[PDB]
Amino acid sequence: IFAKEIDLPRNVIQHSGNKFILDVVPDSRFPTFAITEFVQRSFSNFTFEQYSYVSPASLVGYLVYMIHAFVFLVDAFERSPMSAYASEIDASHAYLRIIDAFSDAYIPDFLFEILDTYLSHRLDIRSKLEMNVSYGSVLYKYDAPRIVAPSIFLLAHNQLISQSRESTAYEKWLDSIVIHYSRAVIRVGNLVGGLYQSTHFTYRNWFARSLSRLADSATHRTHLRRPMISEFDYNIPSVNNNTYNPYVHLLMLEPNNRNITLDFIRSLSSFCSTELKATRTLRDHISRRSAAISRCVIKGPEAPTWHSSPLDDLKEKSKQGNFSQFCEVAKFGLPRKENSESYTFKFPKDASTIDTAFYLIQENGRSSVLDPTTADEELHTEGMNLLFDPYDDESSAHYATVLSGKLIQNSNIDGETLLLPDPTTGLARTNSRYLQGSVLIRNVLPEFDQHEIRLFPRYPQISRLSASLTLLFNMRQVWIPRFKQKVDEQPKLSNFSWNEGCDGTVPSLNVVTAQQVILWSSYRHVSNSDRPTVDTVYYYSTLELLFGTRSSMMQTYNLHQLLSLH
Amino acid sequence: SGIFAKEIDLPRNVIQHSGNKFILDVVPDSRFPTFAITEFVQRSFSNFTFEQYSYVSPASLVGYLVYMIHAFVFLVDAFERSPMSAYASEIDASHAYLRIIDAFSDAYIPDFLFEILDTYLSHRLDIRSKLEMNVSYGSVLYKYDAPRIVAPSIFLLAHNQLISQSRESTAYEKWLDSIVIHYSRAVIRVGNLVGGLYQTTHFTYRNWFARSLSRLADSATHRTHLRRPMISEFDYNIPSVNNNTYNPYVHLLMLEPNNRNITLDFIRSLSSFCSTELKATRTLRDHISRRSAAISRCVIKGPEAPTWHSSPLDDLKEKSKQGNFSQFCEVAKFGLPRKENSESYTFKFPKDASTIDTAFYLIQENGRSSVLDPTTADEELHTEGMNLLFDPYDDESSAHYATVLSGKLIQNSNIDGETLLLPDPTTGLARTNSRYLQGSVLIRNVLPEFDQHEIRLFPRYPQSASLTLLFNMRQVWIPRFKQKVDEQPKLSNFSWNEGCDGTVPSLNVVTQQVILWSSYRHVSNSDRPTVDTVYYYSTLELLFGTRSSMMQTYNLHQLLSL
Amino acid sequence: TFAITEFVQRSFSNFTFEQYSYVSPASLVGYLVYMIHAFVFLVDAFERSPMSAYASEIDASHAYLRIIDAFSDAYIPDFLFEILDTYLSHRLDIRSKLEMNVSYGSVLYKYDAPRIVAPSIFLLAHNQLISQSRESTAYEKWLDSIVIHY
Amino acid sequence: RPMISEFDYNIPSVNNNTYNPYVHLLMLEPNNRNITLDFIRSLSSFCSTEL
Amino acid sequence: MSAYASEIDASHAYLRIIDAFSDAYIPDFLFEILDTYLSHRLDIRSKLEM
Amino acid sequence: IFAKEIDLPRNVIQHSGNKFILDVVPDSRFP
Repeated sequence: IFAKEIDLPRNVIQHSGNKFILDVVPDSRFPTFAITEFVQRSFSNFTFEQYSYVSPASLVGYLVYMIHAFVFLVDAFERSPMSAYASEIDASHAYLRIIDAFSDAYIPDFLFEILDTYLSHRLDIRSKLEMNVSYGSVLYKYDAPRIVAPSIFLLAHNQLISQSRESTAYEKWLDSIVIHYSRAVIRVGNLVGGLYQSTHFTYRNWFARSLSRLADSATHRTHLRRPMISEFDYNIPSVNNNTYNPYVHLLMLEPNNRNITLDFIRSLSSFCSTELKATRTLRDHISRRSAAISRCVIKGPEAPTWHSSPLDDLKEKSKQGNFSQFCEVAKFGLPRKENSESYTFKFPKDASTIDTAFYLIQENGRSSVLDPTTADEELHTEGMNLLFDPYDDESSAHYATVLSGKLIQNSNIDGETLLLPDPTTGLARTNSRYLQGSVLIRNVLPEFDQHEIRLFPRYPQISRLSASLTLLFNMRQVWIPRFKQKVDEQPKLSNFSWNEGCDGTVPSLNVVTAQQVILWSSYRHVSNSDRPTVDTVYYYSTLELLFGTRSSMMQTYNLHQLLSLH
Repeated sequence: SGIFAKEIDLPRNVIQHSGNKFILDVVPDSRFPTFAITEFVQRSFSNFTFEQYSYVSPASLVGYLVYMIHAFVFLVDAFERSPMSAYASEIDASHAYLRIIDAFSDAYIPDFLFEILDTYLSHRLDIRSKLEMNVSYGSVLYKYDAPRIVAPSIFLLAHNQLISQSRESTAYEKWLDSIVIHYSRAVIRVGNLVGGLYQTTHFTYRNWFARSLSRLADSATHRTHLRRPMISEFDYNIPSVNNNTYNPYVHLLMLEPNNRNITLDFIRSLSSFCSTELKATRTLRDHISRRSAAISRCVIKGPEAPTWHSSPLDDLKEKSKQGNFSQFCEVAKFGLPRKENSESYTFKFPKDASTIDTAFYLIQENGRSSVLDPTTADEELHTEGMNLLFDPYDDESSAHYATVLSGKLIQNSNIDGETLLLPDPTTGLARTNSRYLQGSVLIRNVLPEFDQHEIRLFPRYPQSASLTLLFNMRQVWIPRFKQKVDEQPKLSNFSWNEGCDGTVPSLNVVTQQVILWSSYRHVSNSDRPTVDTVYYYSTLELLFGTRSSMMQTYNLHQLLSL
Repeated sequence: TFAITEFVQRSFSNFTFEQYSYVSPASLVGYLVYMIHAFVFLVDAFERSPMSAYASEIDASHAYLRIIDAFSDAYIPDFLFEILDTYLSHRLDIRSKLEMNVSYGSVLYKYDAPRIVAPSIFLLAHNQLISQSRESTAYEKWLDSIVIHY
Repeated sequence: RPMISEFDYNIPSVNNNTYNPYVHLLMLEPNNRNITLDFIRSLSSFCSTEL
Repeated sequence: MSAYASEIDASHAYLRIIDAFSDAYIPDFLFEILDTYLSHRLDIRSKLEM
Repeated sequence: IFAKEIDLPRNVIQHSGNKFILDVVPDSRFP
C-alpha cells in the first residue's frame, strides 16, 4: 500500500563491510595421526622393491609434506595478496622445479578427505570476509609442535633401516636433532614429547605411541628385502626469529636439501601412483571452494605432546617415565607458587585516617581462594571435545573435522565482548566488526617457549540461571572510579566485585584490554602484509560472535579415543 | 564414505542436544503501526463521504485497526504460546468474554493491516529447535511500556470529542485533556501518552506522533460533524487500576466488566463498516497459527526523544499556548544536563599523604575532574536520527518495508558492549546449547520511561575494539592486595575513571543505569511480570551473529512524511 | 514411587544417556510420579460429576490449557499403566449410583502431605546432581532442599 | 561429564486458604509455567525416543 | 491537498456540487485539452511530481 | 574480471532525492 510511497529499496544505505582475510592454520598432529594409522593398515599390501627410499616412515612424511604443500599453494596462488612468508620463496628455476614437482605429485584419495576441509570460503552477506589456509601467521615459539615437520619422518626412515637388535629402537630417533632455533637444539623428543630428562626417560603419549611404530627397527628385515636401499642425508637448518620461514622448513627448501627433497617427492609420487593407485594431484584442487573450513573442534585444557626443555645426547638406555614427571618437565599444570614477599605495600599506622573500603591494600585479612588445576591424566588426556558447525547440524560431516586439525583450544577465557552497532556511525564501521572474538598474541602465552602453564579454572556452569555482562558507554576498558573528597551522596559498594588477597601468585585482574591468556587457535588474522610479529597476529577464541549461537554444537571424544592403533 | 568412517562412526559417538525450551517474547512498539494506520485512514476517508454511519470516524477507524493488532497479540498468546502468560490466564475466555473474543476473531480487517501482522507471526529456530519467538504482552509493565503500546480508547475519546463544541477549547485540545486511565493515584491523559499537552499555563507541541494524530481531530473534521450530525457517542468507562490489578489485555481490548456492551458494539459496528465500505474479507482466526521468520527482523535505533511525558496535568480551562521542543524535553526529562555536586558527603583523607600509597587509594587530593558530559536535547540529533535494519536470514531491502511499519525495535541509548559466554566442553551439552540470555539486561537495571525519572544521556564511545574476560565473565574483579606481595603489580593495566562526584557514572559494568527499550523480551516464570523476572535484549547478534545483514535508513516519519 | 525408582534403576545406566540436558534418574522418576497426579487431575476435572473445588480453581480453559494438553499427550512407558489400570473409575452394579473414582479433592496438607509424593523433590535432586558443595554430599544437600513454605 | 542443566523451579508459598494439591503437584504456579511445560515436553521426548 | 482546497468544507451542499461536476458529461474535444493536465512522476527523480 | 572483486552494486551510495511537488497552473485564455 505504501510500497511506492516509502520506496525503501531506493531509500536505504547499504554497505557489505570491508575486506578481511581470516587465516586458518591446522594442527597437523591429527592428520598425521590419521595418516600413520592409514599406513599401518595398508602397507603390507605394497611392493616396495623397485624403490630405495620407500618405507612407512617415508610414506607418512610424504603425505604430511603434501598437506603443507597444499597450504603453500593456496597461500601463493589463491590468497590476495600472498603472505610475506610465501613472498620470500624465489621464483628461480630450482624452486619452480620443486613447486612443479609437488604440484603434479600423485596423492591418494584418503588425503583429500582431509584436504577438502581446507578449501577457501567467502561468506554470503559478509561478502568481503574470506577464510583461507595459510601459514603466514606462524611464529615458531607459538606454533612449532602443532605443525608437524616432515623431516622427522626422514629420520624415522633412517632409524627404521638399521640392523640393530635392541629392545626400544625408536629412542635413537627421539635423539635426532630437527632444527637449531637460534641457540637451541630441538630434537624429535621435544616435538613429539616422547623423551625427557630430569637420566633419560620415555613417555608414551597418544601421538608418540602412534609415531613410534615408524622408527622401530625390530622389523628391519622386512624393509631390507629389496635390491638397493638408501638413506636420507637431511641437513639440519639453523634459523632465528629474523630468518625463520615455515615454508622453507616444512617443504625442505634449504639450498643443501633441494635435491633430496626433489628425489623424495618424485620417488614417493611414483610409489603412490603405482601401488596406492593415486590418480589425483593438487594443481586442480587449490581453486576449489567449500564451507567446510568453518567447522572446528573446540577443546579445553589438554596436556602437551611436547616440551621445550633442552635435551642432551642419549648415551645409555632410556627408562620409562610417566605423566607427572613429564608435566613437571613440560611445565604443565603447575601448583601456585610461593609468595617471596619481595615487595611491601605502605599501610598506615592509624586506621581511622582512611576509609579502608576505598584502599586497595589490606590489613593482611582475607587470602585468595584461587588455586590452579594440577595436572591430572583423566582431566587433561580424556576431556571431551565440542564440534562446531555454522551451517548444518549433521554429525556425518564431522568425520573429516575430527581428522583435519582445525581447532580452538581454550583454557582460561570465559567471555568475549561484542561491540554493539551504533546507528549514527558509518555503516562500513558497523558492518566491519571482525576482530571481536579475538585476542592479540602479545597477551597469549607461548606453548613452545620455556614458559609455565598454571590453569586457574573457568567458573562452573552449574548455576540455576543464565548469566551475562553488559558494558556501558565504552567496552574497550573497565572503569575503576577515583572519587573526589566532597561528593553528592554515599557511594554504594555493591557493584564492586573484589578480588581479595592478591600476592603476585594469583591473577589480580580478569580483563584483557587492547603472558596471561592460555589459548591456541587455528583461526587467525594478521594486521599487515609483513613478517608476523607478536603485535600483529590475533588468535580467535571463538567464531560465535561471527556466526551466532544459532550454530550447531555437538560433543565428542578425542581422536585417539575414536581411532584405535592396530 | 571415508577410510575410517566405519571405525570412528561419529553417529554413535557424538552427543547431540538442541538446548532447553526457551520462549522469547516480542512486544511491538505500536506507535509505528498507528502512524501507518493514520496515513491509511487519511487517504481512505473523506469528510465528504460516509455520512450514514453512527460510529464511524477517522478516529474510530484508527482505533479499530489499532485494536486488532492487540487482538492478534492476545490470540497468539492465549492460543499459540505454550503455555499462555499470566495476563492471558486472567481473562475469562471460556464463559464471560467468549462473545467478545469470538467477535474480534471473526472481525473483518482490511488487507493493509496484514502487512504488519505478517511480521508478528511465530517462529522457531532451525538448529535452536526449542527456541520459540512469538508475540506476547505478558511482559508488559506500565511504567516501562505504557506510551509505546498505543491504547485504542484514546481514539474512542477523539470520536467522542468530535461531536459537540466546548466553551473555549478545540476538539484536539479537549482530546488531549481526556483521561485514559487512573493508574494508582495518578491521572494519565492523552497528552501524557501522545505528548501534545504539558505544563500554571498549558502548552502544546506536536511531535512526530502527535502531528500525525492531530489529523483525527482537526478543525475541518470537527466542523464537519458539528454541521452534519450523525455520529454517536461511545459510552466508554475509564478504568482504574494499580500494580496488582493492571492487565494490558483488559486495558487495550476494553475487557472491563462495565465496558462489555460498548466493546462488542464497537467491534461489530466497525467490522460491518470495513466489510461494506473498505472491501475487507479476512479475519484473524485463520492467521494466528501461521509461521514465518519475519519476527526476527527489527529496527535498531539510538537515543531518540520521547513522544510522551509523565507529569501530572490539570484540567485545561483556558486555551493552550504554543510550546517548543526544548520546553517539552524539560517536562519529559529527556537529555538533561549534568547535575550539580551538592557536596553532602565527605570522604576521609590523611593529613600526611606519605602514610598511604595514593595510587592504590580511590580518593583524590581533590585533583583531576571528570570530563564526562551528557548529550543534551537536540532536535536534529534526537528526532532525525538514522535507523538500522536487522535481518538474520535475507539481504533484501524490499523485505524491510514491513519492518519499519511493524514497530519491532531495539532502542539502545548507552549500552556499548555485551559479553558472550564461551562454550565449556567439560559441562553438559544442554547447558552449553542453552546460552539464551546472552545479550539481555534484567530490567531492575533498566531506567523506566513512563515513571517520572530523569534521562541523562552520557554518550557511547565514537566509532578494532575487543574485550576478553578471564576465568569468570559474571563479574569484573578489582584487586585488593596483601601488604607483602611477590612483585610490584603493574598499575598501567588499570583504567581509572577519575573525578567521580556522584553526578557522573562511576562504573561501566552492570553485573538504574541502563537506558534501553527493547521489543524482544524474556520472562523467567509463568507469573505476573516483576522487575526481577523480565529481561530486555539489547541485541540479537549473540544469537544470530555479525554475519546478519544490516542496512541503514531514516525514520518512519521521514519516509511517510507530512 | 518405590516401584518407579526400581524401574528407573534397572533402565538407566550411568554409562548411557549422556546427550540429554534434563534427563537423570531423578528427573525421570519425577516425570513418572508427575504423570500419576496428572491422571488424577484429568479424572477429577473431566470424569467426576461434578469436579472438586481443587480442580475448579485451575484455569484449564485459557491459562493452563497448554500444560494440560501437554501432559494429556505426553508419552508414558507401559510400566506405569500397570498402576494406572487400578485407578480407573467404577460404578457398582446394584448400588448403581455409588461411583468410586480417583480424586485429590479431599486432600488436606497436615493429613496427606508425606503420603502424596511431590514431583518437585526429584527436580531438586536433579538440581543437586550438578555441582559440588562445600562439605556435604548430593544426598544431604537434597535432604536440605526446601519444597514449600506452608 | 557435564551435560545436565538446572531446572529453574520456584518454591511455592501457601497456607490453609491458598493450598491446592493440583497446583503444588503439577507445578501450576504462575511463575513456573515455562519450567513445567519444558519439563513435560523434554521428558516426553526422552520416553518416546529411548524408552 | 493545497490550502485553497482545504478551505472548501465537506458539507452536504458542497458535496452536492462536487458530485454534480464529478458526474457531469463532457464532450470529447475538452479531453484533448484535459489529457495534457494529467499528473506525472519522473523515472530517476522518483519523488518529483508534476 | 574485477566484477566480483570491486562488487560495485554492493559498494555504492544511492539516493533518489527528496519529495518535491511541482505545480502546473494553465493559462486558461488559450483553451
